[PDB]
Amino acid sequence: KFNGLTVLPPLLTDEMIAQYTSALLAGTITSGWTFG
Amino acid sequence: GVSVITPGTNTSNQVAVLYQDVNCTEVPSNV
Ligand SMILES: *[C@@H]1O[C@H](CO)[C@@H](O)[C@H](O)[C@H]1NC(C)=O
Ligand SMILES: *[C@@H]1O[C@H](CO)[C@@H](O)[C@H](O)[C@H]1NC(C)=O
Repeated sequence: KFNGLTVLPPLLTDEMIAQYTSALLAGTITSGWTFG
Repeated sequence: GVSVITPGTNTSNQVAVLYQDVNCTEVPSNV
């Protein structure tokens, strides 16, 4: 919104990153360190 | 800006085009 300056969006949305952290957190609550 | 998406010339010569943060009604099939 300026003169020759733009901002590109990130490839992962915030929804996708919250999905990733909930998968890590459900893996550890439920399997310990075995899933890694 | 304008970006060109290509599968590689060793696969095909078709191409897709991204007009970055432009509303797709003021560009000048699949839009
Ligand atoms: C590139 O071309 C060569 C020969 O034309 C072929 O062997 C190779 O698989 C091609 N690479 C891809 C990614 O298609
Ligand atoms: C592009 O313009 C039309 C016409 O006002 C509008 O309906 C549409 O929402 C605009 N594009 C985006 C991504 O908002």
